[PDB]
Amino acid sequence: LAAVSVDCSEYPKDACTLEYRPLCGSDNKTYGNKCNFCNAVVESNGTLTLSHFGKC
Repeated sequence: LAAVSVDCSEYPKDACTLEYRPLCGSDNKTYGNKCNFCNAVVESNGTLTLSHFGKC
């Protein structure tokens, strides 16, 4: 059932990516890059999980 996830076990990071990669968290949280998402994960005590890739 779409069991994937991006690396976010090194945040918060003092940088970001220029590339564009839309993600969709389990909370229906759509992000632009794994950078923003990662920040969301760490921000969410690292409880936030990636539901899938690309815009929700």
